Amino acid sequence: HMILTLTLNPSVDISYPLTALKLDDVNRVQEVSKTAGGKGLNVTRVLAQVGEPVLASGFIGGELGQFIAKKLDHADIKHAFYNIKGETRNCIAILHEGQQTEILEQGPEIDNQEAAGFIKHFEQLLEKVEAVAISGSLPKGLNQDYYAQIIERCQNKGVPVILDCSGATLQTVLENPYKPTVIKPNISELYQLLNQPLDESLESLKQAVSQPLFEGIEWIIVSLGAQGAFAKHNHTFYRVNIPTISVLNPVGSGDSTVAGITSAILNHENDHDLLKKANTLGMLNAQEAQTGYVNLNNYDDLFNQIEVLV
Amino acid sequence: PRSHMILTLTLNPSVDISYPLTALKLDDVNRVQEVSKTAGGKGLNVTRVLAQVGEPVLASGFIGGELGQFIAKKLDHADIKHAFYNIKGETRNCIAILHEGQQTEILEQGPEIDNQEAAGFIKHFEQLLEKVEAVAISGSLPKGLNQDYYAQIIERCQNKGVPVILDCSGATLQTVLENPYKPTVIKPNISELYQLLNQPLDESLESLKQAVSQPLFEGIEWIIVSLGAQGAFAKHNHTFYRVNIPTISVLNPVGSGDSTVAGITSAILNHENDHDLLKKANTLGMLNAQEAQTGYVNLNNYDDLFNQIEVLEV
Ligand SMILES: Nc1ncnc2c1ncn2[C@@H]1O[C@H](COP(=O)(O)OP(=O)(O)O)[C@@H](O)[C@H]1O
Repeated sequence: HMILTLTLNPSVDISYPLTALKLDDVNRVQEVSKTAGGKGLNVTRVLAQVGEPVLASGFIGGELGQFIAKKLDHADIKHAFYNIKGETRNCIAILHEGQQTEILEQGPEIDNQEAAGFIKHFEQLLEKVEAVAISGSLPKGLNQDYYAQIIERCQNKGVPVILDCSGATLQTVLENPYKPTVIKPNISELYQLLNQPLDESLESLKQAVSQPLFEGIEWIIVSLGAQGAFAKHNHTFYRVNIPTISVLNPVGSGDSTVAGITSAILNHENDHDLLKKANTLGMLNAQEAQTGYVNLNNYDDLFNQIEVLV
Repeated sequence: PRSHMILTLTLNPSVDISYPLTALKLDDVNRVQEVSKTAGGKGLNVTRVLAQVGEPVLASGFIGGELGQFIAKKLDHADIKHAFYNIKGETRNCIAILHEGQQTEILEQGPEIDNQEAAGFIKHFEQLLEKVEAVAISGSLPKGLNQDYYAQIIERCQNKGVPVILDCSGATLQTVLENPYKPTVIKPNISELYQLLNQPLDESLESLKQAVSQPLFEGIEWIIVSLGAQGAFAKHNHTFYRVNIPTISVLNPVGSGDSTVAGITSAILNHENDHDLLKKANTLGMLNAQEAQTGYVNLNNYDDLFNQIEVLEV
């Protein structure tokens, strides 16, 4: 009874809230938040906050790999990373006057031995857990079919997969025969996959998620950010209506949403409860300055204002 | 060998991350492939230049955490000897975004040094003093240190007859200047020189002479004032020098202060005469400004620049 989170390209994420960003000048900051991040470790930390059994895996290397291990050790978060010869990356987010300016490093190249070695390691971890949450970019050096390989292994074992990626990486999965249990493209990402103009009408959205691309995927949950979410569970369509709140920092909120989904999947919660938990954790995060952080003293209050109807 | 060696001090080093972007897209995601992460801090630039010119050098200061380990690893790879005092706090990052001709920097305040660490480094420093003949001190004090910390360090050097080359600015500099234990060399540039005095920038020889001889700068053997492209103006004891310099093509002048410090410290260590010291200092500053890298020097061009510089007693 446990969740496996997979972060093949984890990151030491650094957040810089500035009063104003001065280009071509010096910007001074005091205390700064440096977290075990990349999408998958944001998921991990939120699942740990809620209290569910979670084990983090993926690739780490170098001094920044030790920094991530350390941050997890301090919160009592279990991990079984595969150690690589390369170096774990940084990513930066500059928060300034309403703007959110991010710089994402490519990350380390994984070699043939590490890539094959990790698959074997993953097979052992799969034995254990009852759900896998896969987040983010495939790191450089892995073959394009790497996630399809992982999901095939999950399917062979009957372990549901929540898949949080986008663009080419998700496209590759959707075209392969081994399907994740849940996918989560926002409206912008959804129509990008279709090579089609973005349209927020209801009939255009049902048409969008029923398109051949998403065949055999049980849950398709479409992030509409502050406007809420639109979701399909098998043949049933939902509109998730959410309240207005005061957003401090929205980064990592898609990941907080993944934490909620995966928690509901593990515990076999009903359609309404899954969708509410998901959007609730996504909201809590956007209200915290820290990314991948949730104030559970406010969970009940928000959850109660969410309406799931379409 | 078993004391002919320079000690550099970097009390607040950084792991500097450099992001060269095509453009920086604000309020959007920017992907970078070629990130460069280096062991940074003014004192480490000094150390690196000294290593290039081939002077015996040891680096010290404070380091901590995984980022402190990164710094030591970088210096090990470069074969630069170091004896940092280890702290519990974590060494900071600094960010440089290079985009569309711009250099946008984010500078972290960094760790706080506790009382035990502050006292520990001082004891450590007293031991290092036994095997060096010059100390180059660069940069501001980290958080948590008494404002008197550089004066404490300079007192220890004075007690051993070890000359100090001091490269800091503003209130950090002024605190040293107001204390009785003096550095051997300071190098405020012409704008800093008059701000320190609370005067307007008067670039006349008579004003320079007067400014440099104010009681704020009493007891300091060498005051070397950079005038940017025009060269330098200096006082040694009671003698004044003008250093005139060739016009050259500038790539990147960042780190040129650090290079001239390396030059000054090398010259002090070797007891070079006044002309040779000022020419070495300014040449290294010039060689760095010719380079895209920061704190980097092409010694193949050294002889050619050096021979052009004129030093005039004025
Ligand atoms: N500004 C906001 N106001 C209210 N809720 C938000 C806001 N931003 C995110 N959320 C919550 O988080 C969920 C995921 O948001 P999303 O924009 O996909 O995350 P990200 O910003 O990481 O892409 C949303 O469904 C919503 O419930």
